Amino acid sequence: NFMLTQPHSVSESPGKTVTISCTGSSGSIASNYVQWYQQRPGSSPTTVIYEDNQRPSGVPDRFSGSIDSSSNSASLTISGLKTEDEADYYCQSYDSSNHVVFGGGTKLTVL
Repeated sequence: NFMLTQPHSVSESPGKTVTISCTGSSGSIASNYVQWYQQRPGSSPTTVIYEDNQRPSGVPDRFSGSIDSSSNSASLTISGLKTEDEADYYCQSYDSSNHVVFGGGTKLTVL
């Protein structure tokens, strides 16, 4: 079996940071690359980070993905949060068979 576990819903006030933790149910989340996605209302999904190692040049650098082999979970650190964040987040991972995987997702609500 291979799946990810994240928060059902979370909120954060402006000025503060946003933390997205995605737990892997199977093996170390560091044995595979992890990607991040965001789903804005009425809009389509967009990749925020890639291979948890960096992000495409030109995309804002207010996001940061991190992988914890020890804790067997992933944790992204975001800076300068704003309503432009109010949206649904998505996590993805790869299995040994090099197969893309998806997580439950997370609803970020900004007030």
